[PDB]
Amino acid sequence: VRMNVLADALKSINNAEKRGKRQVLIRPCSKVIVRFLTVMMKHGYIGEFEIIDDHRAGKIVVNLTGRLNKCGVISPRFDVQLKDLEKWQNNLLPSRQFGFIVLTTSAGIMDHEEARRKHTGGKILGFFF
Amino acid sequence: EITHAVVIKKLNEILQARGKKGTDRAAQIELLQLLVQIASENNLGEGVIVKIKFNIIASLYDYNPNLATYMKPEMWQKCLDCINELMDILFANPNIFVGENILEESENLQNVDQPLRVRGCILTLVERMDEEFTKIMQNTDPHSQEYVEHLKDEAQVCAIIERVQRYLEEKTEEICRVYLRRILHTYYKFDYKAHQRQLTPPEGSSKSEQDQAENEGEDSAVLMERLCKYIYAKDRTDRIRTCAILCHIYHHALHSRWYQARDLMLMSHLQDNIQHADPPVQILYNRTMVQLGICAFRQGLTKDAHNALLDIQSSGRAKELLGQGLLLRSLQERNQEQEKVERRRQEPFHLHINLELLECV
Amino acid sequence: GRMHAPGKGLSQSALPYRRSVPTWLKLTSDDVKEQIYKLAKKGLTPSQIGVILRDSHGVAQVRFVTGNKILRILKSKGLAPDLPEDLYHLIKKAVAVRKHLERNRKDKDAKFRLILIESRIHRLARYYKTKRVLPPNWKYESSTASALV
Amino acid sequence: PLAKDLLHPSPEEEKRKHKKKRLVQSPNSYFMDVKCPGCYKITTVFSHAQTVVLCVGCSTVLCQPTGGKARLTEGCSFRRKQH
RNA sequence: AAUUCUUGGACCGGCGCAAGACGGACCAGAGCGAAAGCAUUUGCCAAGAAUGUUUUCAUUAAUCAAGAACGAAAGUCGGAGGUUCGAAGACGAUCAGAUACCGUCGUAGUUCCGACCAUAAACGAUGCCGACCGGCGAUGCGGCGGCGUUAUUCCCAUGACCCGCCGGGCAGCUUCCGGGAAACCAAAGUCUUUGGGUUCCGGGGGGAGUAUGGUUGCAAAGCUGAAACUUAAAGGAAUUGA
Repeated sequence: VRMNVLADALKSINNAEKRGKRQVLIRPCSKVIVRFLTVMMKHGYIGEFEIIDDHRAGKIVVNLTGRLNKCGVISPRFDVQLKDLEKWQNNLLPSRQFGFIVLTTSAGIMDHEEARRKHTGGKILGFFF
Repeated sequence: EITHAVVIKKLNEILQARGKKGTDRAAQIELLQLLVQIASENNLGEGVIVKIKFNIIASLYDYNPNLATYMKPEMWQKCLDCINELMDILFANPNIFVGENILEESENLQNVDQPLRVRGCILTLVERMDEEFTKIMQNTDPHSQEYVEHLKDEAQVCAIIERVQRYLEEKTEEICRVYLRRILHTYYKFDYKAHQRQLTPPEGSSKSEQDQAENEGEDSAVLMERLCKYIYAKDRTDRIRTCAILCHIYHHALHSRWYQARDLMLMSHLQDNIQHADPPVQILYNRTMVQLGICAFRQGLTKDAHNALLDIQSSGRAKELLGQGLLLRSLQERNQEQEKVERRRQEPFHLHINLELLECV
Repeated sequence: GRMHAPGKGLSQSALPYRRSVPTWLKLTSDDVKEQIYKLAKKGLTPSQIGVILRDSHGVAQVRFVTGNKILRILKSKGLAPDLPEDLYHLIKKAVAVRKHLERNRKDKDAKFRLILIESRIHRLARYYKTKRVLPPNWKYESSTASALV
Repeated sequence: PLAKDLLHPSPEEEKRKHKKKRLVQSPNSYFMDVKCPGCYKITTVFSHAQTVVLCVGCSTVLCQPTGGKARLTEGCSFRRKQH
């Protein structure tokens, strides 16, 4: 069955980006996917996207810019304490220059650099570089 | 065989395979026939056959999957019999028998919405039968004897729209539908039917009570037409007073005086109204308007006939009386017209009408 | 895919976007509720009632015309059956299979299909027990299953 | 092809696609006013009926249920209705 | 070739009768089934996937220690049956030898009913559930739209073809999707740019599926299952030779 919805959504973007498609329709829309994609947009890896309401779980059409090497998920949602965010961002990300670990904290869904600044640990969602 | 509990639950699983694709169609009437012939007890065979008897003759119109085709001489015959066994049991037991409480069973059909329009389900069989017969006449070679062999059934159809006419336990006000179906089998009837029972000099030839009961049906129009005039002009719908009065006008013609008839034509104002009406009535108008001048011709008025029968014969479409004519323009609509074509025997003759526009002029 | 089969059928109803009621429909909320009562009184399950309504009368959903769902309407007026009409049909099916299997003891396929049906009864029965629409005593056992209609 | 508007597909694409796999799913069925020639009245019938719909007081059978769409009786004017 | 059968008429032709097996060709890279498996006609009994749906319930779901149902063939016990074929047997040939291949007979068995057995190269040597990622032409079942041909002559309406579309299914051809040691694979892809969920299970070759205990069985045997000792290789795909 469909256990993880964010996992499906990020595999769909990743497959479409490799194949060189210009936009992709990720199906089962959720608050966690939208809040993930806003962060991904604010750093400028995706374009503007449009979420499509049928009276169910919505759909999303993401306009893709060819500047996304990988967007992955970590399952299960491990409880990243603040000091251990180094060893996570060490072994997940390409270099210390670019790439982001997005993790769901007390405040909201935000990347490792913001969570480090705000002084908050939380549960890991995924990574994008 | 038991307490009407094994005949209301075997009449609730053989009128359940009705219409379905694995219908059988033919040997379903047999299982509706083998719930009356193995029904040989009171209220289990000799009381409540009525509810079965509605769905034994309703099972005979469904034998034909199409509604553009006609019942075969075999099927047509047995359904003129089974409509009469209905009337053998609904005459000599004056009451309602798809409800209206008497004791308990097997009547009392209240739980079923209205035990009144399932009761009014006899007028809609004799109305369905009245229309079913017209197809028997529309599909025969009219210059063949097989037309006459079928018109011998017209003494048997006129009988049941009379046997289920006298029956006044309607449930005037709501009976007028069977009145129009009756007058429709009297409006085109001739002199020697309507005259030569009045014209046999009323002395010791026709002055006994039931010897003067063949004298009922000359002016049945007087009684039943006004009832389809001033109850229906009080009531909801329109159709059964527009049609009712033109049958009256056409029957105050060809065996009665002009002055009596022409008044009715101008009373109802169908000279400048029958424009938004439906074609099935819009021809009955043309049929009437043609007979007007034909009977004006009969008495002597040989220029009153002329100036009335101009706009009909003027056209190449002088078949607004009869079976329609020639060339194409939407074939699917011309199949909606072969189901309109009025019956052969009723038709005003055309070599007789052209011989009143070159004999009046 | 299917619970007790290798099939992957994609074939169900697809409701329209618009939850609104159509203009042509002259039946009101209470008129539909009055007919829902009469159909159920005659002896008919919420599945059949919804079918008979939208075939003959023209009622896409009772939920859109009225406020509530068909069983929810029935069990307010108090016409609803005691055990649900899906667990009823599974039990009646298990009775018909088991009766056929009583005479045909060499039917090894009927034996296997009885295990799948009775497994599906057990599976659905406990869902209803947690939601508390069955008394926690409730036990489907084949000997006293034929008596449950 | 890389560039396809998945937001604005032309309506021949959506009518082609399976009813569940359109951009927003919608039923392939409809309602239609069907009347037999004899009576005056129009009764609502669902496209994929699956019951034998009768004209009032058992006048005659109106539609026959099949695998997909229902066979309407020969000699019946049907007007599919829209909202 | 011989063993064997036959003037007590074999083999061959004809007409009958009885028995017990099996369902040819049609029969396909077709269908159904959880797998093993399943084919003459008709009837009865219960089940089932797929399609169709503007019906219903509303998270009831996915995979699974324990426990449980079915499980080709051979094998075992009791009953009925024994036409064909046929382990062991008995001979006839072949050969240096032949306890074999070839031949003539032929017992258990091969078939049915009721009880055990539980393994097969039980194979796609490829767990099940879910998502995404190319193209093309067929094929089986269901639905939908469409020139026209044809059967009911009376054609509405049904079947048989014809041209597309949608959903499941057995497959096919094609390609720098991509993967791989290669062979090859739209999955064996989406993997150092490594995490969707979950059960079983492998750790150089032998000893060894062996000993020992325990457990199931009437028995054969099944399931669980080591160690001492021995050894530098055994092996998988592909290339050039012979």
